[PDB]
Amino acid sequence: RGTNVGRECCLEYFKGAIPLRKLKTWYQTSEDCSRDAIVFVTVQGRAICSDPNNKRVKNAVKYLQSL
Amino acid sequence: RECCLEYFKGAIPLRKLKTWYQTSEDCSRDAIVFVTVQGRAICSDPNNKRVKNAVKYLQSLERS
Repeated sequence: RGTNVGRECCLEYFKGAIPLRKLKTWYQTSEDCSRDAIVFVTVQGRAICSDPNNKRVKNAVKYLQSL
Repeated sequence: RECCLEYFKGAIPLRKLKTWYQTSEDCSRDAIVFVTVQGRAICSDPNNKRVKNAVKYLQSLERS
């Protein structure tokens, strides 16, 4: 509701190859967080903080959206 | 490398929930993170009974 209550922010980005087959969904974190971030959630329930400006991140979002 | 700034307070209707995950590294607060149908995340108290019930709903929805 525009507040920190219940807010998740990405302190730092995951570095490394996005495991494309393991991705289940994604969301974009609050615009009020310091970092702009896309969080991927894997099928096994891992979370991956990612930079929305990155080519490979944008490709992984497009993939998920295509399904 | 994600942080829950503070746990959510209040009810989240089950129909608004899409999925969940839990991280346990420092600053996570070991929070249960609910991803809503509207595409937001609500990080929540893992010891709260309502939070537990929502995760149980989501798990049961998956496996049927």
